[PDB]
Amino acid sequence: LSAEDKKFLEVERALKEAALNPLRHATEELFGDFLKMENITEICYNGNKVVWVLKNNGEWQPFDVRDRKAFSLSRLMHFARCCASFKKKTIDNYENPILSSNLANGERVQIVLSPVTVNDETISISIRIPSKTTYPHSFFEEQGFYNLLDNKEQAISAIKDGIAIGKNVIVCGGTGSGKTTYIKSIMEFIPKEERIISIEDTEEIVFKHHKNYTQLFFGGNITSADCLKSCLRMRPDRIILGELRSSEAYDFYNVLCSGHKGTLTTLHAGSSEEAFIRLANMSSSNSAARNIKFESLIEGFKDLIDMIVHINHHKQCDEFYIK
Amino acid sequence: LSAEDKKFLEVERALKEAALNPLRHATEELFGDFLKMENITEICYNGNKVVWVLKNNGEWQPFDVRDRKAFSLSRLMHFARCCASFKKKTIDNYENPILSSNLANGERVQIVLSPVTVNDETISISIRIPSKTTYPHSFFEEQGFYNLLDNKEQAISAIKDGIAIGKNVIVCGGTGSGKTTYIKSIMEFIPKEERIISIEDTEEIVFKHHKNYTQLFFGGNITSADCLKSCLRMRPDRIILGELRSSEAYDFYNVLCSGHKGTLTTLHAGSSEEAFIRLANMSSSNSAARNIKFESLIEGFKDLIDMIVHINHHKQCDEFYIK
Amino acid sequence: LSAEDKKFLEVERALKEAALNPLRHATEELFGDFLKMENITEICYNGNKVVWVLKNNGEWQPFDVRDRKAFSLSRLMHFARCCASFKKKTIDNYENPILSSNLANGERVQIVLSPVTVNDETISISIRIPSKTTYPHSFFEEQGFYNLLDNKEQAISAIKDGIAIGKNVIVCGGTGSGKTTYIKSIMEFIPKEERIISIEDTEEIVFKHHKNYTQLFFGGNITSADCLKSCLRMRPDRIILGELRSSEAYDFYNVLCSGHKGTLTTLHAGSSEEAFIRLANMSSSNSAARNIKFESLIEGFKDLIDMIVHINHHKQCDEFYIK
Amino acid sequence: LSAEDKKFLEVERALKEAALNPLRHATEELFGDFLKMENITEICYNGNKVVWVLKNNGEWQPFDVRDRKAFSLSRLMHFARCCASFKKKTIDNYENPILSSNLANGERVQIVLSPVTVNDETISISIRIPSKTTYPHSFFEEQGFYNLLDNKEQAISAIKDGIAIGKNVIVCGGTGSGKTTYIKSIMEFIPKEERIISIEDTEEIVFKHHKNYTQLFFGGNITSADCLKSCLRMRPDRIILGELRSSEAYDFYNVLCSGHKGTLTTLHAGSSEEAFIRLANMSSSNSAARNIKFESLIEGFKDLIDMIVHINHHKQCDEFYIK
Amino acid sequence: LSAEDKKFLEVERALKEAALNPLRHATEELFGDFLKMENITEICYNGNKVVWVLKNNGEWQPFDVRDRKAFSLSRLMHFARCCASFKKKTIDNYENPILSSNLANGERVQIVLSPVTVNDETISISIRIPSKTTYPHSFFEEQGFYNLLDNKEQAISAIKDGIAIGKNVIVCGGTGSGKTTYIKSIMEFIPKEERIISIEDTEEIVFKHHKNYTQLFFGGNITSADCLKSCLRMRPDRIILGELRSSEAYDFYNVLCSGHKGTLTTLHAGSSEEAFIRLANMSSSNSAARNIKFESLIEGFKDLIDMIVHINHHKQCDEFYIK
Amino acid sequence: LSAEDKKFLEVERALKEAALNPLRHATEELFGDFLKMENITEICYNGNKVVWVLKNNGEWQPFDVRDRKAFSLSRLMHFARCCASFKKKTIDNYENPILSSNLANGERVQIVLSPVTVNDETISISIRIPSKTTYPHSFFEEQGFYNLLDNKEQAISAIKDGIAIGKNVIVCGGTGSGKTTYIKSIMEFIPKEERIISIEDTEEIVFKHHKNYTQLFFGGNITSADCLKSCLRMRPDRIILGELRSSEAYDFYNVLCSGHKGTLTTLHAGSSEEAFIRLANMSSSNSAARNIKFESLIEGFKDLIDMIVHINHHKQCDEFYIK
Repeated sequence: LSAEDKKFLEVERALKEAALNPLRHATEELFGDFLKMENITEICYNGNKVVWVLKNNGEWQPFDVRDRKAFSLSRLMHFARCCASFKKKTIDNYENPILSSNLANGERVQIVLSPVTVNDETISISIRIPSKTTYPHSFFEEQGFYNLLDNKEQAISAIKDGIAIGKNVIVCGGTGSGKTTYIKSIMEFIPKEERIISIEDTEEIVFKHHKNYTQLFFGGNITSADCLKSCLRMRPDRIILGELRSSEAYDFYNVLCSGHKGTLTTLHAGSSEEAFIRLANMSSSNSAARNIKFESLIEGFKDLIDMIVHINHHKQCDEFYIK
Repeated sequence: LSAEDKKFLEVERALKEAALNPLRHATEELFGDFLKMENITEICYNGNKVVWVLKNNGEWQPFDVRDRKAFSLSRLMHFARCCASFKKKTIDNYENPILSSNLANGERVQIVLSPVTVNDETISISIRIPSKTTYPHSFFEEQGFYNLLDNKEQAISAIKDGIAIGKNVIVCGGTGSGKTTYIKSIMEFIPKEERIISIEDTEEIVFKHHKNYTQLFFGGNITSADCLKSCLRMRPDRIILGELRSSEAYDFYNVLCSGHKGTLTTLHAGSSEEAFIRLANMSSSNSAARNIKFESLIEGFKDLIDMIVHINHHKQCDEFYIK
Repeated sequence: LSAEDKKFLEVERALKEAALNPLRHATEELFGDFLKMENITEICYNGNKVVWVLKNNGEWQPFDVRDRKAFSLSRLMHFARCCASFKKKTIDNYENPILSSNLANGERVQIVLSPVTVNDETISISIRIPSKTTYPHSFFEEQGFYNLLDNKEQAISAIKDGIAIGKNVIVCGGTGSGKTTYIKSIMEFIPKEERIISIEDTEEIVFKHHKNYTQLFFGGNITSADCLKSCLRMRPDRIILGELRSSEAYDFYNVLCSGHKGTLTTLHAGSSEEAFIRLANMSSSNSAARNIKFESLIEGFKDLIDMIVHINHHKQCDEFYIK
Repeated sequence: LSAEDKKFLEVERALKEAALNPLRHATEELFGDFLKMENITEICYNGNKVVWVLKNNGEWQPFDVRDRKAFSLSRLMHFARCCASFKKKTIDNYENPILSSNLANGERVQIVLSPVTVNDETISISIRIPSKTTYPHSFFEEQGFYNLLDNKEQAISAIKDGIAIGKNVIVCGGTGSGKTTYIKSIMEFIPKEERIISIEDTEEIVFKHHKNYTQLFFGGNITSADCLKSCLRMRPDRIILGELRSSEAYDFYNVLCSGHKGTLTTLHAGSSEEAFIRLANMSSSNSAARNIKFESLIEGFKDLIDMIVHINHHKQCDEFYIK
Repeated sequence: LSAEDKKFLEVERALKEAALNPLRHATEELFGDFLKMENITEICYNGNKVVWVLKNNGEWQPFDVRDRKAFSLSRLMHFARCCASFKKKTIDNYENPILSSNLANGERVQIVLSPVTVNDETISISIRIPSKTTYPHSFFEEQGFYNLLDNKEQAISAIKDGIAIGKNVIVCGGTGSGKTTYIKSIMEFIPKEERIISIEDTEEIVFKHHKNYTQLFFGGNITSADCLKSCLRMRPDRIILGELRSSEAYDFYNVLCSGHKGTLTTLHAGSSEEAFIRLANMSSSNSAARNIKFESLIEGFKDLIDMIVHINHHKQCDEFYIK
Repeated sequence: LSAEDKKFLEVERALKEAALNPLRHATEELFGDFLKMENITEICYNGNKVVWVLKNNGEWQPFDVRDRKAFSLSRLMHFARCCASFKKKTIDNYENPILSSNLANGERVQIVLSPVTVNDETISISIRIPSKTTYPHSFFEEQGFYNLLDNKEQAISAIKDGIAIGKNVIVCGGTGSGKTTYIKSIMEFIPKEERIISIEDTEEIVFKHHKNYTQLFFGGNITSADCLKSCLRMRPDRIILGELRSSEAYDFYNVLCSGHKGTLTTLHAGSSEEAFIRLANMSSSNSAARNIKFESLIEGFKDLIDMIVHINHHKQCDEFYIK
C-alpha cells in the first residue's frame, strides 16, 4: 500500500515540504547547536547577539553569537518568515510584528519584531523545548516530587489508585513546572485496555503503555473546543487535555457535568482554590455560560474535580487536593 | 399507486442513490466484516492499520488490517469523501478536517484528517453501532438492571405504572450505557392507543406495540428545536426525545411548563441532581431564557420531571429518582 | 354598492382564488370524507396509507386508504404545495420540509416531508378541526364541567358575575381541552353593549350575542403583537386573545398594567401556579422586559389576573383560581 | 408681511394641500354627519355597513349606512389611502394592512384592512374624538369629579395649590376617562407668567390663560424623546407631556432627577401604585437605563412624583395620591 | 509673525467668515435690540410676532414685532439656515426640523420648525444669554447667596479653603440658577500658580486670576469625553468641567477614582442626595460601566465628591453638602 | 554583519528617517532650548506666545516667545503635522483636531487645534518629560521617600525583600509623582539572574543590573494586551508593566490568577483601597469578564496583590500597603 499511498500524498507533501525544508535549514543554521543541548527548557534570543538558554535546573546560561552569519538581520528575518509561512501566517514591521508559530518538530516559537521591539536591530525569539523524555512515575518519588507533602503516602496512593479508577485530575502550576512530564508519567496507571484521546497544542504526550488511542491537535482555524467536541464523538475511555485555555474552558465544565469517566488536564494556577476560580473565570467567558451564575460555576468544578496537584517553581508538589 | 409513485420519486432517488451507492461499496470494502460482528457498540480506526472494535461487554478487541487495499490513504479518503457528500458536507486537510456524517444505514460516523491528526498517514474513524435489537423490559429485570437498587420492587413498578400514566421520564448516563435500549423496552407500557411522535438524530426507536405514530429527524439545517416545534403541532399523546442536546433544551422546559402529558428522553449526566443542572445549563444557553433566573430553571425541571433513571458504565441502574 | 364593490375586488379575488380553488379540490379529493365526520378534533395522516382520526371522546380511529388515487406521492405532494402557496410559503425536500398552513376554511395544517420524515414515501399531515359549534354555558354545567370542584356553586357564579363585571380571565389547559369552546360559551355574560375586539390565529370565536365588534387575525408578517397593538387603538370594551404565544406575552402584561377593563384569553399550562410562570417566561423573552426582574413579572400577573380556569384531558375543570 | 409670507409658503402648502384636500372630501363624504354629532368620544366602523358611535355617557349608538355610496369598498379604500399619504404612509392588503394616521383636523385614525380583518369586504375604522371643549375646573367639582374621595376638600386644595407651586403631577386612567380634559382645566392654576411648553401627539391642549408658550408635536421620524429633549433647551417653566408612552419614559425620569420645576402628564394605569411600576417598566426599556436596578427606578419616581390622580371609567376620581 | 500668520489663516477664515458674516446680519436684523438689553437670561420667540425676554429677576417681558421685516417667514428661515450651516448642520421641514446651534458669539440657539411646531407660520427660537459678567465672590456674600444656610460661616469658609486645597466640588441646580457665574467667582481661590484646563460647551469661564491655562470645547464630532481625555494628557492642576452631561459622566468617575487633585463642575440636580444618583445614572449609561454594580457607582461618587453646593430658583444656596 | 545588516535596513530607515528628520528640526526649532533645561517634568504651550515649563519642584515657570519665528501658526502647524505623520496619524481642524504622538526621542506629545481650542490662533501643546535619570534606591531613603510612614523600617525592608522574592507590587499615585522613577530604582533588588520583560508605552525603564531581558512597546494597532499576551510566551521571570490602562486590566487579573512569579506595575489611584476598585472597574470593561461578579474582581486583586505603594503630590510615600 506504501506505493499507492506515496503517490497519493505526493502533492500535499511537496506543498508542505516546500515551506518546511526552508525552515529546517534556517532552524539548523541559527539554533542548531542550542537545540542539541541536553536538559534545557527554553532558548531565548533577545536581539542582542546573545542566546540565553534556560536549563532544567532553573539556571540561565548566555552564549556569544556576535560572530555568526546566522545572526544577521537578513538571516534572522528569513528565519522569521520561514516560521510564519510554515504556520500559514505573516510576520512584518507593520500589521504582524508579533508571531506565534512552530519549528519543523513542533516546538513553540514566539517572534517579536520592530516596532514592538525597542529598535529595528532587535528581533526577539523564544523557543519552548518540550523536554522530550518520559520518566517513570517511580522516578518522581525517588526524586521527592512528593516530599513536601504531609500526606505523602496518602497522596502517592491517591494518584495511583485515583487515576486507575478514572477520577478527574487537574495538574497545575507555572510554565515549566514539569506539569506535562508529570501527567505523562502518571499515565502508567490507566488500565492498558482504556481507549485514550489526547487533545494537545503540539505533540508531546507519548503512549508507552497504550495501544488503542488517538491524538487530536488544535491550531489555526481548528480550536481546542473543536477537538474536544470531536473527542466526545470518538468513544474515549479517558480524555487527556493538553492544557485548559479558555475555549474548552466551559465545554470542559459540561463534559464533567455529563459525569464523564476519566479526565486529566493541566492548567496554570498558583493553587487548589485558585484552580477552581481560574476555571469559573474561563468558563464564564463562553457565550453558552452567559446565563449561569458565576459562583455556580465555581461550585460546579468543586463537585466535579476529584483531585488537584499543584507544582512549585522547584518542580515539587506543594499541595495535593483531594475529594 | 406504486407505479405512479415510482416515476414521481425517480428523480430524487437517482440524485440520492448517486452518493449512496458509492458510499455503500466503500463501507462494504472497509468495515464490512466489522459491521457484521454481533454485540459491538463502536468500530474505531486510529489510522494505524488496526481496527478496534468495542464489544457490548465493555471489551476492546483489535484487528490487523495491514494487508488490505481498503485501508490505503487513497481508499480511506475516498470513503471519507463519500460520507461527506452523502450528508452534503466536505472533508479536507484545510477548512474541514473534522467530519460528522452517517453511513447508508444511518450509523453515526466521526472522521478526522490531518492536520488535526498527528500526521498525514493518519485518518481517524469512529462508527457508532446503534446496537440493533429491541429486548423486552422483562429481559432487563431478568438480567438485574435494577439489582443495585434498594427500592427494587418500587422502582420496577414506578417505571411500569408511571409511564403508563404519562409521567415525564428522563433516562441518563454515559455514552453506551444502554439508554436508548432501555427506553425502547419501557415503551411496552404506553397504552397502544397513544399517538407517539419521536424526535431522533438517526432512526433507532422501533414501534413494536404502536400503530399510530410518526418519526421526526433533525439534521443539517433542520435543528431538533424545529422537530419539537413541529411535534407540538401534530397532536401527540407521547413525545419521545432521542436526546436532549441544547437547542431543544429550553424549548423542552416550555413543553413541560404547559403541563404536557407523557414526555420521555435521554440525557448525558452522571446523576439525578446533575440532570437538573445539566438541564438548566442547557436551557439557559437559549436566547428565550435570557431573562430567567438560573436557579429558577433548575427549580423548573425539579417540579416537571416526575422520575429520573440513571445508568452506570456497567449498564445497570444505580439510582432511581422519583416524585 | 355590491356591483361597484365586485369590480373593485375582482382583481384580488382572481389572485387569491387561483391558489384557493386548486387547494379546495386537493382538500376535497383527499380529506373530504374525513372533514365531514362529526365530533372529531384532528385528522392525522402518517404517510402510511392510513388516516387516523381523533374523536371528541379522546378515541383514535384509523382508516384504510391504500386504494385511493388521492393518497399517492404525486397527489399528496400537489396538496402540500397547494397549502404552501396558499399561505405564501414553500414546501420541499430541502430548505422547507416542515410546513404550517391552513385549509380553504382556515383549519390549521402541519405538513412534514423527507428528509425530516423517516423516508421519501412518508408525508406527515396533521389537520386541526376547530370543532365548529357554540354550545351554551348552561350546557357545560349540565355536563358537569364544574363537577370536580369543591367550590362548584362559587365557581359557576364567579365566572358568570366576574366576566359580567370585566375581570381578566385566563383559560388554560392542553391542546383540545375545549378551551376555545369554553370561552365562546362564557361570552354570553359580557353585556351586549360591550364592544369586543378578538385577536385570533384562525376565525373561531362567534359573536352570537354581540353586534358591535371586530376581529383581528395575525399571520405572516403581521404578528399577534401588531394586532394587540392595533386593538388598543380601536376603543375596545373587552379584548379576547385567541391564545398567548410569546410575542404578545409582554405586550399583554402591559395592557394589564394600564389597568385594562375585561381581558380574556387561553394559554397552555398545567395549572394556576404554572400559568403565572408560563406568563413571566414568555414576557421575559421580549426585549422590552430586558431590564425587569423575573420574579417581578410573576408577581405582575399575580396582581392582574383575577381568575384562572384550568381544564384537564377529560375536558373538565379541575381547578378554579380566584382573587 | 402676510404678502411676502404667502409667496414663501406657497410651495409647501400646494404640496400639503394636495393630499389634504382629497382627504377632506373623503372625510366629509363618509363620516361627515358623524363628526358633527355632539358629545361623542369615538366613531367606529366595523366594515359591516354600520357606524358605531360612542357617546360621552359611555353609550354605544349604531347607525345604518347600507344605502350610502360613501361606504363602498372603492369609497372606503380611497379614504384609507387618503389617510396614509397624508401622514406619508401606505396602506394595503400586503405589507401595510394596519394603519395609524390622522384626519385633516388631527383626530387619531386607526384603519385595518384584509388580510388582518376577517374578510375582503371588511375595513375597520376607529376615529378618536378629542372631545373639543375646555371646561373650567369648577365645573369638575360641580359635577362631583372628587365626590368619591374621603379627602375631598384636601384633594381639591392640593390640586389647586400643588399645581400653583409647581409640583410634578401625573393624571392616569383608561382611554377616555377625561384625563386630557382634566389637565386642560387644572391649568388655570399655573401662574399666567409661566412659560409652558407642551409635547403632544395631536393638538389638544388649549392655552386660555397663558400667552408665553410653545407647542411641540412628535410624529413620524420625530419621536417624543426629541421633543422633550428640545423642550429642555427652550427655557420652560412648566412642561406638559401629552402622554407617557415609552420613549420619553426614561428621559422623563431624568428630567425629574435634575429636580425640574412643574411637570404634568397623563399615563394609562389602573392606580397609584401601578403608575410607579408602569413608569419603571417603561423607563427600563431605554438603553440608557440598561445598567440601573429596576426597583431603583420605581423608588426613583416615588420620590419625584408629588401627586397622582386616578380616574375610573365613570370619569370620576377614585384615588388622589399625595406626598 | 502676524503677517505670516495672516496669510496662513487666510483660507480657513474666508471659509468660516462666509457663513459667519451672513449669520451676523441675520442675528443683527432680528434679535439685535434684544441682545443689547442688560440683565437678561434668555431670548425666546414663539412664532407669534412677539419676542419674550427673561430677565435676571425671573420676570418674562414680551415685545411686539408685528411690524418688522426681520420677522417674516422668509427672514426667519434665512436666519435659521444661517445657524444651521454655521455649525455644519441642516434645518428643514422634513428630517431636520429641530436645531441646536450657536450665534456668532457662541450663545446657544434652539430652533424648531414645522411639522414639529403647531403650524407652518410658527418658528420657535430660544437664545440662551450666558450673562457675560464676572462678579467677585464677596459680591455673592453681600447679596446673601449663603443667607439661607444654618452653617453660613462654615459654608463660606469651606468653599474658600476647600477650593484652595483642591477638593472636588460640584455646583448644581436648575437652568439659570447662576451655577456658571458662581463657579467663575469662586475660582479666585485657586492658587494663581495652578494650571487649569476648562472643558466647556461654549466659551463662558474667564481666567481673571490665572495665566497658565487652556480651554477645550466639545461640539460636533468632538465629544466632551474627548476633551476630558485630552485634558488628562495636558498636565492640569485643576480641571473645570463646563457641565456633566452623560458622556464624560463615567470618564469623570474614573478621573476621580485615580485620586485627581482639584475638580469642579456643574450638574442639573435638585439636591445633594440627588446629585449622587444623577451621577450614577449617567455613568451607568457608559459601556465601560456595563459590569459595575449601580449602587457601587453611587457609593463611588459619595467617597470622591468632597462638597456639593445646590442653588434654588432664587439664585440662592439652599444646601451646602460637605465631607 | 553590520555591513550586511545596513543594506538590509536601508529601505525601512529611509522610510522612517523621512518623517523623523523633518520632525527633529521642528522639535529643535521650537522646544529645543526648553528640552535642554534640567529637572523639568512637562513643557506646555498654550497658544499664547508663552511656553510654560514645570519643574521637578512642582513650580511652573513661563517663557516669552513672542519674538520667535518658530512660534508662528505656519511654524507650529508644520511641527504638529510632523508629529502626526511620525506616528502615522493626521491632525487637522476637522476630524482630527486632537493629537497624541511622540517626539524623535519618544516623549509623549499632546496637541490640540481649533475648533477644539478657543480660537484659530491657538495651538495647545503638552510635552511629557520622562525625567531621564536612574537614581539608586538608597537615594530615595536619603531624601525621605518613606519619612511619612509610621512603619518606615518595615516598609523599606518589605520593598527590598518582597521584590527580591517576587511579590506582585503596584506603585500608584498621580501623574508625575515619580512612580516610574521609583520602580526603576527598586529594580536593584531583582536577582540579576532573572529574565525580565517590560511592557511600556515609551522606552523609559533602564536595565542597569540585568543582562537577560526584552522590552515590548504597545502603540498603534498593537495594544498593550498584545504585548502582555506575547510576554507570557517569552518565559519571563519578572514582568514589568509600564502602566495599567484598561486593556491589560483584566488580562492582568488573569496573569495573577495563574499564580505568576514577580509582577510590578504602576497605576493612577489615590490610595490602596482605591487601587483595588480601580483594578476591578478596569478589568470589568473587558468582554472576557462580562460574566464575573464585580465584587469578585475586587476580592480577586485583594488576594493577588501582595503590596501597594502610594505616592503623594510631594513625591513622598504616604501609604505602604502589605499582605
